[PDB]
Amino acid sequence: RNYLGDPNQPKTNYVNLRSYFTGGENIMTYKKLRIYAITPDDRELLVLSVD
Amino acid sequence: NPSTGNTYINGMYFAPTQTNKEALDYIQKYRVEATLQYSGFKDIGTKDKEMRNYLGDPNQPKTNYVNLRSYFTGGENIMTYKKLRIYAITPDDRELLVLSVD
Amino acid sequence: STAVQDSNGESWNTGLSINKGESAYINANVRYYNTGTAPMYKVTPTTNLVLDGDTLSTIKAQENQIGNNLSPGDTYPKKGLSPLALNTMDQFSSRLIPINYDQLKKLDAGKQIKLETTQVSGNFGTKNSSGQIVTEGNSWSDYISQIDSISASI
Amino acid sequence: EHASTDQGKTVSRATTNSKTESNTAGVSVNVGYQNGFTANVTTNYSHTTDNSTAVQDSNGESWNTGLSINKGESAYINANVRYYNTGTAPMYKVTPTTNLVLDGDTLSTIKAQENQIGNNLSPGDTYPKKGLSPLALNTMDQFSSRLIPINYDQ
Amino acid sequence: EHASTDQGKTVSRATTNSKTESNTAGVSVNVGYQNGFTANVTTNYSHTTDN
Amino acid sequence: LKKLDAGKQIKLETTQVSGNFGTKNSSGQIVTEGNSWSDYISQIDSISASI
Repeated sequence: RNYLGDPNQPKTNYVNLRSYFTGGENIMTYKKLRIYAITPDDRELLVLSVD
Repeated sequence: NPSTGNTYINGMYFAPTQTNKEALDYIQKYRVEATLQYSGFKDIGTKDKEMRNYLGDPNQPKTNYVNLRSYFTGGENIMTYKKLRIYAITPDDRELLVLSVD
Repeated sequence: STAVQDSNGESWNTGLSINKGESAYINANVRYYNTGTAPMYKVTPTTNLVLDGDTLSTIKAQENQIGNNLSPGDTYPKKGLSPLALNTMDQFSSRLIPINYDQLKKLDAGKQIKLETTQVSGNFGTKNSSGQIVTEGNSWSDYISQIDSISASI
Repeated sequence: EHASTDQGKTVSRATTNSKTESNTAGVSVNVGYQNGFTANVTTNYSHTTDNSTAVQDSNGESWNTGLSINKGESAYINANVRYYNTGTAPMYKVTPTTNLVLDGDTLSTIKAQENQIGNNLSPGDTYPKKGLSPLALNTMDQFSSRLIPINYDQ
Repeated sequence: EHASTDQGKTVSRATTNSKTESNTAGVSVNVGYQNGFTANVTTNYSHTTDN
Repeated sequence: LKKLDAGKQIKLETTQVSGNFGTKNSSGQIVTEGNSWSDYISQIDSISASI
């Protein structure tokens, strides 16, 4: 998606958390969050950590 | 119903999980026995599934959805907290009880 | 009296239109094979697309879907390639294959579309007054009926 | 048919600032009897000034469903057909012409196109062969690019 | 011909909060006769505030 | 289209090629029309070894 929703900004990686395998439940702020980036080699790296 | 807090049923979603993608694709044609408002507990038919977005969220995937408003009621409402039975029918015409309410 | 009112709002609309005559387009990935004794040149099959008992379409292959060579035991596209797309209905490959609203509802209920080849067109190779192979005008359909009438199939 | 489903959502906010200025003037005349005859005349005048302010916050939502209908082409028809041969000789490149009749009205006469031609048809055989599904006759023009329409009354 | 049939349904909700401040000031002059000649002068001022 | 902007690539595969070869007619002229290579692909590939 466009960065921040600004139509002038370029398109960039966007992790739509509303499309993941929640049960419709909300994702909590200021709690433990982990986002792994998976390479075409199926090697995954921790690119964002919240606790 | 804002007049009296009865909460009739319109349909039933079945959630997409990380493990049931194959078993849900396998099932078509649910069969339902429900409790209608003015009639009693009865068989109300066997329609195919519907595959709507989960909960109506456009971001969620499409999943099995039993549209109870399309079954063989007489336009009567389906009652909550009463006897409800939903059978999943396999392509072998083998049916299994997948949801029970009483 | 005197009053001055200052307002500002904002709205959000989402729409969705649906055609009940052509609610979806279908695309079949197919593959030909030859289990006979002779090759077929310019392979042009005709196929039914069936949902329940309803034949949705019968489509004779167009230029995009014709296989030039097909030897006995071979396959077009060859083994190791991907299937070819059969996604147009008219003679010039300019119109897609439509389905209804009810047929689309049957497709997401889990029902499968079946492909049935009803006939195949193709040419054989002869020699003209020179040592040259010619396949144009040498239709196999001129001999299918005659071969099948005096033979036994094993 | 063409079916629509629109839904909207509005949010507004208005602020008013008023200011009124009123003046009054009156005369009251009293005559009476109270241990003797009395009389009064009152003359009053007043001035009021008020300042108001209001803030209104609104939000609504809407739901629209539509349905458009063409009365000239209200539906398309698709006939599943099958040929047969009860003669003594085969026919090659079978191209039939068929009427489609509702009451006494012939809706269309369609000569088969490339999609609907049978290559071989021997005596006692059938195209498509026995065990296959019927073929779809669902186009009207020469290049299989136009569907077969009917009216609203049909 | 092309024939249409649209039907809609709206639901709205508005909330207003007002606040007024009024001031008044007047003079009333009275002259009369009641077992003799009389006279009065009244001077009033008021302040209202409503929400 | 959603797969294309997720970074997935479209692959091209040539499944066959049509083309003509040049002969000489009753004159010294080269003619290529009607001289299809597909008439010889199947026959060449059946009696040969590919290196």
